[PDB]
Amino acid sequence: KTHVQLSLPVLQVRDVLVRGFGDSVEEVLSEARQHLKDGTCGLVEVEKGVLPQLEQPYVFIKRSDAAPHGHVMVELVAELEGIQYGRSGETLGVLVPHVGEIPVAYRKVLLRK
Repeated sequence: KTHVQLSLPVLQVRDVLVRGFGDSVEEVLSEARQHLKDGTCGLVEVEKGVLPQLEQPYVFIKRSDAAPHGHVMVELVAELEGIQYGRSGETLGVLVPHVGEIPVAYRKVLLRK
């Protein structure tokens, strides 16, 4: 399927144990997509002081359209030293590995895969 319904655990930035997906734009997008498929991906909501506490390159989920079955359609955009790879809508949050942190909420998304 071109899209997959996912429910992403929303993590507090200070709980996150693995603060990024890797060392290059291509690796982080690769790893983000693998963790999304494997159900091992968390979401951190972006506010003042969040991104400097995580590791670049960043992987964002961004709104790709204006929401089937409660799931916002999203796509992945990476960022490294202020340059984004991808073009999409509003940021819903930054993706990180999930390694058993307790979430505060779930974010229902329809991921363009």
